[PDB]
Amino acid sequence: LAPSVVTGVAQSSPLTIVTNPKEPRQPVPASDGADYLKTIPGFAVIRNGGSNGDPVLRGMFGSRLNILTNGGMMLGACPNRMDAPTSYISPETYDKLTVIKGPQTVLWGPGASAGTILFEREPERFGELGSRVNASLLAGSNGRFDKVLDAAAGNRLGYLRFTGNHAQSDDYEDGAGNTVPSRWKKWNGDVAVGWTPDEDTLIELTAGKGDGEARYAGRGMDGSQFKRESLGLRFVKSNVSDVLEKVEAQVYYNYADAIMDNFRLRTPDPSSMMPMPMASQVDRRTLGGRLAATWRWDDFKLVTGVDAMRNEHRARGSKYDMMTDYYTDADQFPWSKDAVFHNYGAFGELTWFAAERDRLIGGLRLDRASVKDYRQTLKAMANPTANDTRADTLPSGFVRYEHDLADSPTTLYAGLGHAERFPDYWELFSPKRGPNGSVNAFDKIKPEKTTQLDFGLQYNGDKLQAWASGYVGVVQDFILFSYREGSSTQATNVDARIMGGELGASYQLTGNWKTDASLAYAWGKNSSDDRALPQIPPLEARFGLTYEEGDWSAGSLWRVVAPQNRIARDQGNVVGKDFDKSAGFGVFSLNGAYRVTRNVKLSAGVDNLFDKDYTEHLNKAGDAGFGFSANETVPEPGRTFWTKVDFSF
Ligand SMILES: [Ag+]
Ligand SMILES: [Ag+]
Ligand SMILES: [Ag+]
Repeated sequence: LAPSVVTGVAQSSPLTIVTNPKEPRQPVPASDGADYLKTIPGFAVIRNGGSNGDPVLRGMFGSRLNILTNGGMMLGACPNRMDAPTSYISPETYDKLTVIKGPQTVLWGPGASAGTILFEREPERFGELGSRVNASLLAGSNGRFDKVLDAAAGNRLGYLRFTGNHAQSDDYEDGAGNTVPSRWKKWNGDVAVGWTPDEDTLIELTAGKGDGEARYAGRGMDGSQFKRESLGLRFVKSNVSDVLEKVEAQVYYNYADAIMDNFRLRTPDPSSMMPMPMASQVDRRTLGGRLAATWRWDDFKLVTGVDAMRNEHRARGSKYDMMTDYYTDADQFPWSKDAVFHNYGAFGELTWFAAERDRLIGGLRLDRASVKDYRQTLKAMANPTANDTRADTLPSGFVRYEHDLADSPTTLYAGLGHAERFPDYWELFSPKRGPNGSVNAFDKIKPEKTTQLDFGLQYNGDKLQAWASGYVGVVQDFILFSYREGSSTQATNVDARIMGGELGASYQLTGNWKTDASLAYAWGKNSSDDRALPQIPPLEARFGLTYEEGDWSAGSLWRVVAPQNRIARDQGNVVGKDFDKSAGFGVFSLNGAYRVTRNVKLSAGVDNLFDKDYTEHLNKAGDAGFGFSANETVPEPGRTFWTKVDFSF
């Protein structure tokens, strides 16, 4: 009882955060997966415009994070990651978002250096014949309007479930009265049919579509289409044997189909190097499965399984004859395939419940990765590695020990983990140069190998609930983009050390008054060049205060961010580079929520009450074609008002 808005999420069990994405969140998320991570300490976000941020976890970017949707993986097709994996995820339409920090699981795919992230839906539990609806409407500054409907009907034997949404916002303004190019629009409709013959069985087919557009204050091109499309089939059988607790089988298909241009939103910058109307279409076809058995007997729990994943990428672009001024749009030429990846793996995880206060946990997986370059030419010139292939075999695993204190309600844990990761599409194809003496990046960029120590504690008290997690680790053959002036990238392997932590606490002062706080630090050194790693988000703290009283509640929130002076100029990732140290800043916010009926909640909020003008260290450099000076990064929104209503029947 007693509703409120989510300003931070605490680490509830060791290494693991779990939150329900359907709750409101204090700086309102732009209906995008990265934004539902801001409220989890350790996550920072590279802003591209109004939405579609690239999420960074403990300084770690890109495929270093496994983002899953119903156990399945979905990748975008932009060579500059305009349509990052989270670009396609509306959390509101899911039922559970869960994060495991570190390389401390092997059940959910390969090369999870930084952490894995699992957006899930749960299958309906229908006894009688019956229905449930639940839905939300939101309304904010700058045209921000969102609709979300999730409904289902069924009985003991089966169910049908529709979930969908539509969301949009106009260009927002920063704290200096500047309209930031940041229009965006999204929608999504997925259905799920489920068959449950007995309670020990469940089969479930699911399909869905989504589209979206989004203007990008970074970039220099905009996203006029981000088509997504998904199939899925999952099998779950409980209590086969007395030791065979459950079997899981799961297949997934995920197609992405993006269109970027410089004329469907914005006008071609006449002084740029794209003064001509231009577009480029791109798509990514991902197919994959997973099969896993959970054995429980005596004091142990073994979870063996295998998984596989294939994915394919193609592109095609417009042409402009500038003496007819004729424009042949990119849908007239044929798709050129340029890359196919494969991966198969096997994994197990064993947990020993020694005594009732000690847990030992171990896991390994073996992954066989491979990739073939299909580019017959380059940007035209010859591609010296056309139709070439490569592969590798990448063992990864971990151990974690967790002890429960005798008296206080405290858990301690320490864990050691190794994770190897094959280069992703962007590390291999998107850079214009490889390492020195290499022909291109594809030929020589080495798989990245991470070894890291995690530890921390949980205090699950009465009035005081605290947690902390730290990490120290090294990174062999870290993959690192280096920028030279058009402007050109080079990908290299370097060695790195990393160190950091997160901690937080929430104290229930009196029966009405609650306060909480959080701290997030990351740190990275490039050992190869003796210098700092780029794109590391500075130290930040969050303070919350909350009054609750029966049916209603009111909140305040302080975000305070230190400056980042550890930077590597003209180095970074496929998306962005460092150039200047960042300023610190404070942002303050208010919120309230009210339970009208058993079925209708209300909430509202002011974000950035004092209309602070600020930008974040990780945000992209703004485009010269809009009013952006050299290297000036895209600013965060100024003051924004939002109200939101939540139904459930
Ligand atoms: Ag693009
Ligand atoms: Ag051009
Ligand atoms: Ag362009």
